[PDB]
Amino acid sequence: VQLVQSGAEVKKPGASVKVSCKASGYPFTSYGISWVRQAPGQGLEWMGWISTYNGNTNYAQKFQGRVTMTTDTSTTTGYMELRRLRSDDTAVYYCARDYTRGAWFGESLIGGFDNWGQGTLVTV
Amino acid sequence: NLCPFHEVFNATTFASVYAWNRTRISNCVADYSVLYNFAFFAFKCYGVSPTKLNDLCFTNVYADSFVIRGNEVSQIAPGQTGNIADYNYKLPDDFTGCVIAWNSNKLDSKVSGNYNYLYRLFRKSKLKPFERDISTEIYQAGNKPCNGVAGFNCYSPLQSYGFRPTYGVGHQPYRVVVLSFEVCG
Amino acid sequence: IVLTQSPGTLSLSPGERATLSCRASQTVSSTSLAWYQQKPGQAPRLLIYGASSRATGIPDRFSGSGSGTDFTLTISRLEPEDFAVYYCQQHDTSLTFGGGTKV
Amino acid sequence: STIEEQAKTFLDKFNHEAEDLFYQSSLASWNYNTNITEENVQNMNNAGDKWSAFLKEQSTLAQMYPLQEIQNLTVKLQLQALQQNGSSVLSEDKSKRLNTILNTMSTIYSTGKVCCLLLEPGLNEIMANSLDYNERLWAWESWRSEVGKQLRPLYEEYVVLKNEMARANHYEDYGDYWRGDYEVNGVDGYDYSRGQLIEDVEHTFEEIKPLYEHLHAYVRAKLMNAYPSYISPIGCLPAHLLGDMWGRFWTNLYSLTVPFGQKPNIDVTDAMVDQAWDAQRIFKEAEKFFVSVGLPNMTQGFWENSMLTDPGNVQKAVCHPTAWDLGKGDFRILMCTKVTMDDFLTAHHEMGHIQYDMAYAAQPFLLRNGANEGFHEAVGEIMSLSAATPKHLKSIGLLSPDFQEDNETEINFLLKQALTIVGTLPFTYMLEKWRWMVFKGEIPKDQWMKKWWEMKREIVGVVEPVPHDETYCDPASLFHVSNDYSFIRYYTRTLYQFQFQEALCQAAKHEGPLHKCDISNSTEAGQKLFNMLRLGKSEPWTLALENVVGAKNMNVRPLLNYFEPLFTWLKDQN
Ligand SMILES: *[C@@H]1O[C@H](CO[C@@H]2O[C@@H](C)[C@@H](O)[C@@H](O)[C@@H]2O)[C@@H](O[C@@H]2O[C@H](CO)[C@@H](O[C@@H]3O[C@H](CO[C@H]4O[C@H](CO)[C@@H](O)[C@H](O)[C@@H]4O)[C@@H](O)[C@H](O)[C@@H]3O)[C@H](O)[C@H]2NC(C)=O)[C@H](O)[C@H]1NC(C)=O
Ligand SMILES: *[C@@H]1O[C@H](CO)[C@@H](O)[C@H](O)[C@H]1NC(C)=O
Ligand SMILES: *[C@@H]1O[C@H](CO)[C@@H](O)[C@H](O)[C@H]1NC(C)=O
Ligand SMILES: *[C@@H]1O[C@H](CO)[C@@H](O)[C@H](O)[C@H]1NC(C)=O
Ligand SMILES: *[C@@H]1O[C@H](CO)[C@@H](O)[C@H](O)[C@H]1NC(C)=O
Ligand SMILES: *[C@@H]1O[C@H](CO)[C@@H](O)[C@H](O)[C@H]1NC(C)=O
Repeated sequence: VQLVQSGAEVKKPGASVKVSCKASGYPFTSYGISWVRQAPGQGLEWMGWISTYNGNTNYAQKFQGRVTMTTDTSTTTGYMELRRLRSDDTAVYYCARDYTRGAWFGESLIGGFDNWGQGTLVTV
Repeated sequence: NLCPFHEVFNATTFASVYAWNRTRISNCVADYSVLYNFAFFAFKCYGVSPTKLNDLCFTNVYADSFVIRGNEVSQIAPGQTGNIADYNYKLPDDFTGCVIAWNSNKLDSKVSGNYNYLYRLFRKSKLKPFERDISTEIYQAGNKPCNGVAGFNCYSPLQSYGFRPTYGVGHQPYRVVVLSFEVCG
Repeated sequence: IVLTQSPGTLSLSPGERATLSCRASQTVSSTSLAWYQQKPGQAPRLLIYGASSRATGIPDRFSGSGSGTDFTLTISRLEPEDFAVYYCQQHDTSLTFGGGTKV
Repeated sequence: STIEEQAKTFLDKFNHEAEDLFYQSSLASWNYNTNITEENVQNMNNAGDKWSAFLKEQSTLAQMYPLQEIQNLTVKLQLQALQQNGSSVLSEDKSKRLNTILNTMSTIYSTGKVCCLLLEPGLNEIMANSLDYNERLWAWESWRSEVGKQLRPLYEEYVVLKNEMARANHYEDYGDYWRGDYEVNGVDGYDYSRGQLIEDVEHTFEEIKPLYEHLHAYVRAKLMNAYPSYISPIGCLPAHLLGDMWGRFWTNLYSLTVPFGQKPNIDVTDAMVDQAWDAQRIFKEAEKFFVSVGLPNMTQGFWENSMLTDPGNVQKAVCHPTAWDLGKGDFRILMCTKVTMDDFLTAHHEMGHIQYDMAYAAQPFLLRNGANEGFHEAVGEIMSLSAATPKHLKSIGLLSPDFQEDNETEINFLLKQALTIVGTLPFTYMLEKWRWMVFKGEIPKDQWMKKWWEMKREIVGVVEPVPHDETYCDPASLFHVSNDYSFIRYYTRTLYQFQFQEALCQAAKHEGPLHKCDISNSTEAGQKLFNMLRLGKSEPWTLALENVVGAKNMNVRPLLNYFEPLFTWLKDQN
């Protein structure tokens, strides 16, 4: 399994950034996609989760209102967008294939984030 | 689209046996090969060989998930009787399906005792196949009403499991998934 | 739920045993916790899930367990390639990560 | 809608609620016994109180279901158990007073000292390993006059209070209360009156006595070599010279009484060390023994959660070889072993105990016990008899394959066991007979000691070295007396032990003398024993016994046969 993310971008304050994540090597609609941010010198901070089956989402309380997510099954690619970028939003944005929540029933699973992308650097 | 069987087996929480969770699998491709490649503690198929299921289509497939003791797993099989078979989870003599069970001692047990799993101990009449009640009404054994009070000759119908990591093999918790075949492999 | 890891800098020689701890402000299920390993310049990978279950492709050097508010990660023999930053997670409430520690 | 069903429902709720509370108490106790500290003793006491309070409440519900309108025996056996009031029949002051007396008596025993020396370690060492008449007498006398003397005033009042509650529970006295443990009334053809125990014990005692008379005479003749000026050739043995504090066992005399002392006995301690044995090897080999006769293996929990080795000086965990059953399949052992034959044999005893516990584990909570109080030790004892057999030791590989079993070795072996088996029977018999007469007031308080002294002289052939006044209470110096335990199970156990063995040796098609019997690799012998073990208390002991030995009662023949090769030898010595 592999996850391929877009390259680095530079944005001005108030702008939005949308980061893609192309997935392959597994059934797309059987697993959800999660996003994790890592600012320079910092640890891992969860942004949100989206199902590839029914489009259901779950967002962190620190990102609600700014972060939105979608999927495109026909291209087996996930997308995340963070709008109204702040100078504090400079970070590497990671895509991961989760086994933490079911894509169909929405119930918690016994697992973690198994496959990770290379990370997309966004400067602001 | 593949059937979400892993969302049944690899779920963080299972229901109690007195109130078992009936999960419906539908409009999906059912891959049963994964369930036949485990080292699981029990795998029992009645009328439906695990090497035949991948070539069959069903109107619906139902996965009943619950936690019971190892010594109670034998009561799941059709034609059996007992405290679970008669008062909690009754499976019909004419049963078509597979019973999958594994030891979950590492997940469903606690040192202080895991009391989140309840089973019914008393009832007025035994259950019919695939029926369940979740009533908490006081059980009367005596000849006089207690008006809901658990006093003399009245009992609380539910008893708790107290699962602990050091219980014996037959008393440790087992996660049981019963697959009833009424979805194409 | 808040996750705290310690020690922040577990700098040990190769060949020695290395242990990390993770503590929660609230109890979490053994069903819901995982450990990750991040090498410099690389994305993190899953090492352990379900408190103690080893992820596919992971060496048997890595083991762990835990319950309630006290979980640990153990490396039986530190290798040159194990000098990475480790994280603990939880998904009982929302989803969070610990601060992370460097070995 | 009737008592039958109402009693059934009551027991079902009791058993499941009792099941968990019992476990909590037993586990907390387990943890304490491996962690002697304040935190653990508190958790033990709390779980204990939870359990006791539960039982007290349940016993007041059981009273609503009269036994006489109940037809099923398996209901009455479980229900009757919960209908007993015990001490909760007495007034608040009498109940509190009885508990105060009970606790005081046990405290004095445990903290008793002479001067200072304690009973263990200290006085027991003097009594067990010292060939000095005067030193032995001092330790014996000081314990009686300094510690056991403080407990008569309490014993006298205790007996009265214990009789009041025995009366309340519909027994003639407390001795009658205890004898009730051997009552099997209600099953035609297998019934047994509790007052019948006296008749049967006397019957079997007199039939065994001839073996004891020759053993006694032999030992007397040999002890006179060490104590030529103290022991009379035609008299009773002085109690303090029997190698114990009370003269319960004669095992420590096997250094003076050794038939052929010119040769070494069988000892595989060195073999175990040379072959690099360890605690795991000791228990693993014992496990294989049981397997060879069709018995099941130990659980994974047994191997992981047990204490088979000494934790060291960091963890103050008491090591007292004990088989544990915490309930709910949780089988464990606390036993710190060393590489020696003594622990090799002990492992078989304790595991034999567990094998029994694993057999009746399928019974209802209140029936999860032995059919008889003497059955649990009877089973553990025979399991170790095969292990100690030279044939087993050669096959396992501890003795040379070319090892020869001489006739001199045979006699040495038989006597060593006779001093553990035969020389102990009279002791158990005399103590229970006396206590029964005490509870059933046949003996006035002022003649309690008069009768006690007379009984040892007449029954066991042992005499007190000194005179005692009415102010003494000799038997109160014994653990089982001051702590309110039954003792007769140390008599019935031994008789059952040999009855079972002989039946098993026949099943194994053993050829030759019974003491050479090894039921290893005998499925048939294993089947006979198991059938008795799995019953628990669901059946009369008079039926559980028959299933193996063909008798509806205890017997003596098997015991007399076991030591027959010694008996004839002894005759030629006397
Ligand atoms: C419940 O979840 C488990 C674990 O799932 C994995 O971990 C989670 C967190 C996610 O990352 C999942 O995507 C992972 O799959 C599933 O068990 C796994 O099932 C797969 C498919 O059958 C197994 O893959 C096979 O492994 C064979 C080799 O096995 C031997 O070697 C491995 C080590 O590599 C060892 O762990 C194993 O015990 C054997 O010694 C291989 O030959 C075969 O071709 C294939 O690759 C995988 O090994 C299983 N993992 C475990 C721990 O069992 C369950 O299937 C899932 N349940 C359901 C119903 O889906
Ligand atoms: C039982 O099933 C219901 C759906 O009918 C679900 O909402 C609930 O969470 C399940 N219970 C458990 C413990 O999974
Ligand atoms: C013994 O009990 C103490 C109680 O404070 C506990 O801290 C200690 O860890 C226990 N020892 C072991 C080996 O569990
Ligand atoms: C007593 O009840 C048991 C069920 O526990 C039953 O098997 C047995 O046959 C009953 N015996 C009688 C005489 O009713
Ligand atoms: C126990 O006490 C109750 C209440 O006094 C009494 O009715 C019952 O018969 C007693 N049972 C026994 C065995 O003494
Ligand atoms: C006990 O386990 C051993 C393997 O270690 C096996 O050979 C033996 O047959 C088992 N005995 C029983 C009764 O299961």
